Amino acid sequence: LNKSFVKKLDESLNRKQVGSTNVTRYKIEDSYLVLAAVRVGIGGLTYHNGAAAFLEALKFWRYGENIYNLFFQRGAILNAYTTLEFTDYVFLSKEESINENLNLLLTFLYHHQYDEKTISLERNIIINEINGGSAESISRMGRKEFELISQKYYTPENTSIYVIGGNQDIDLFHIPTAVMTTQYGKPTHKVNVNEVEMNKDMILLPVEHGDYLKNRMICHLIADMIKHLAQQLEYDVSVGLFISTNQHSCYLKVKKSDQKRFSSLIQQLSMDEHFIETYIKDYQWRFMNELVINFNQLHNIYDYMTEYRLGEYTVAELFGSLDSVDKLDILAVRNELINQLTV
Amino acid sequence: QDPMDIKINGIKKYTIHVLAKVSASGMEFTQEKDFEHQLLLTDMLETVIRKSVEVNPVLHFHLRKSIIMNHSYFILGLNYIPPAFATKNVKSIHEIYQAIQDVNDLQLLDEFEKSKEKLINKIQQYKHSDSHSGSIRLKDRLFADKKYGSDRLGNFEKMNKITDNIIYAAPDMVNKICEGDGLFYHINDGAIHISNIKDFNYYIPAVINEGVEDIRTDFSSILTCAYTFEHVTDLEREILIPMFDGYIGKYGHSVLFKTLRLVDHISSHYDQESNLLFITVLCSKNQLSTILTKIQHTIESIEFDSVSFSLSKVMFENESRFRFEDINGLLSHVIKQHGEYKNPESFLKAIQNTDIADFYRLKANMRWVGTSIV
Repeated sequence: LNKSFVKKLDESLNRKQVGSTNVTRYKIEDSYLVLAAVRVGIGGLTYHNGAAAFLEALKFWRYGENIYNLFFQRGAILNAYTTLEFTDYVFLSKEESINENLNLLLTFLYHHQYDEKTISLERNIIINEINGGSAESISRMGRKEFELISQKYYTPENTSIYVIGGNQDIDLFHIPTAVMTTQYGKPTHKVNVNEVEMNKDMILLPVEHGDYLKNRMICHLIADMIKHLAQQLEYDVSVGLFISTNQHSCYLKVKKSDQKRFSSLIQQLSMDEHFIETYIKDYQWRFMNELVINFNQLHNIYDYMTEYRLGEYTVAELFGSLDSVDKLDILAVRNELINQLTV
Repeated sequence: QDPMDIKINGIKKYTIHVLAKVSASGMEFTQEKDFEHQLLLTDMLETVIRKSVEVNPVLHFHLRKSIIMNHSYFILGLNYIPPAFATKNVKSIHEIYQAIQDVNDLQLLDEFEKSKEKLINKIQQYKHSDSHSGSIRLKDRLFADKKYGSDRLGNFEKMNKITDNIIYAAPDMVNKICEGDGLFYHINDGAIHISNIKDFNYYIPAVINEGVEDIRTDFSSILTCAYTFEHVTDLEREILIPMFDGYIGKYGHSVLFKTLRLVDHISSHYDQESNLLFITVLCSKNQLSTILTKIQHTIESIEFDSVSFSLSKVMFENESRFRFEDINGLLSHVIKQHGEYKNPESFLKAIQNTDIADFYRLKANMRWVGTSIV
C-alpha cells in the first residue's frame, strides 16, 4: 500500500550467490538474535520413502562428532526437520557467532562418508521412532546408496541459505564451505506427491493459473472462502494445502469423503456476485497487515522466504502480485477445480 | 502532559509502534471479591472495542485484566502502523478512551455468552492440564487459599453462575480502565518510552502448610515436587532461579535427565508468582518410590561448576533475547521488571555478571515443601 514501507522492507532484503550456493539476507537493525537456515532440496528422494529423513539424522554426525552437541556447547540450539521437498537446518544465535556456526554446519552437511555402524544405528532409531513403507524402504538401502545420495543432493548448488536479523553480510571468505562441491549438479525437481503426500482416500486439486506468486494468493483465497462458507452451512470439510517452494502450482487437499460437499461449495462461490470481489479486498488488506506484523519475528520472515521465494522476488513484487488478483482469476480457478472434480 | 519521558535507547526497530497503558490495583487479587465478574466484563469489553478500534492504522487492540506478581492490572495496548508508513494517523489516547466509553450495552450483551464460554473453557483447561495439574494442587494446600492455584483464572462455580445483569457493572469497569491512574508505554523508532517511574511492589504469598504429601487414587502415573527459596532477591527471582531451573531441568543434559536416565518425560518450572520450583515426571507406580527418593537426594546434594554455569548464562541470555525479539515480549518485560532491569540491555548485562557463588547462596536457601502423586 504505502510505497515507502515496501521500499523500506526491500532495502533490507537481498539475495546473492556465495560460492556455489545462494544466500537470502534480510537485515534487521538492533535485532537481539539472528536466524540462519540451511535448506536442502530432497524432492527426488520421495521415491525412496523415508530416505530424506534418514539422511537428516545422518547429517548430525561427522567423524564421531555430533553437531547438535557442538552447537549446544556454543549456546545455540540446532533444529532440523524434513518436509516433502526440503530438509531444513535452522538455528538462532547472536550475530557474532553466525559465521562460525554456519561454516561448522555446512562442514557436516557437505560430509559424504558414513560408516556401516552409523547407518545401522540411525536406522534402528528411526524404526523405534516409527513405533512411537517408510520403515521398509530405508531397510532396503545401504551405505553406498546413502553416500551417493549425499553427494547428489547435499551440495551447495542444491542448497538455499537464509540469514535474517543483524547487519553483517555473508560472503565466501567467511563461509569457504560454500564451494564444497561434488561431481553432481542440482537434481531434477521430480517428486512422489502421488504416494507420500496423498493416500488413496484423498484428492489433489491444482491451483495453477500462470503466475508463481499468484498461485499462492489464489490458493489461500479459495481455501479461506471455502472454509468460511463451510462455517455458515456448518459443514465438516477439512481443506489442506500443498504449497511447496519447488512447485510452481499450488494444491488443495480434501478428503475423498468430503468431495461432494467441497464440490458444492466451489459451485457456491459464484452465486453471490459481490462475495468474491469483497473477499479479495478483505484478503488483500489482511495480507498486508499480517506481513507488517509477521516481519518482526525472524521465523515468520523465513516462512515468507520459503513460501513466496522472497529474496528472489521483492516485497514490491509480492504486493504487486497480491494487488493483481481479481474476480476473473478466482473464477478461472473455480472452473478448473470443477473440471477436476467432475473427472 | 506526562510527568516524565523515560526513553530507553538501543531497542530493536519494529515494523509497528505500540502504545500501552497499565493501571494498577493495590489489592492482591484474592482481596477482589468480584474477580470472576471483572474477568468476564473485561473480555466482553475487549471483543467489542476491538471491532471498533482495530481499523487502519491499528493492527491489534489489547485489553486484559492481568495478574503480575499477585496484583491485578488493567493492561490496554494498541499496535499500529507508524504514521510515516500509514495512510491514516493513529487515534490519540483521548480518542481511544472515547471509543471505550462509546461502547454500546447491546454490543456487550451480544458477547456475554461467547465470552463466558471462552473464560469457562480457559478455567477447565487450566485445572485439567495433566502435567500442570500437580502444581495447582500444591499451591492450594501450600498457601491455604485456592485463588493461588485452582481459582487463579477464576473460580469455576462463581464464573458459571454469572447472568447477563453483569451488564450493569460495565460503567464501573469502563471508568476504571479510562480514569484509573497508570503508566504509559510507547514503543517507536528503536526506543521505549515510559511516562513515569513507579516500581509497583510485588507480593509473594507466604507458605503456611509446609511439607505436603498429596495421595491420589486413579488408574492410567504422575509425580510433582515443589521447593521454595528464602530471601529471594530480584536478581534471584528474575535471573538466577530461572537459570537454576534451566540448569537442572531443560538445558540438554540437565541434572534430572542424567539422574533419572539411570532408571529409564521430565519437566521442571519455577513459578515466579508463588516462588516455587516444581518438578514433574511421568513414571510407573513401581518406579514411583524410587524416583521420589532419587530426585530428592539429587537436589539435596546438588553441585555446580563454572563451565556449565557459563553455558547456562549463555543459554538464558539467548532465551531472553528471543523474548525481546517479540514486540510483546519486550513490552511485557519493560512492564514487569523493576528499575534498571526494565532496560533489556541492563537485564542482559545482569545475566552476564552472575557468578557461581550466587548458585550456592540459592542452594542454601532452597527447601522442599510439597509432593503430589497420581
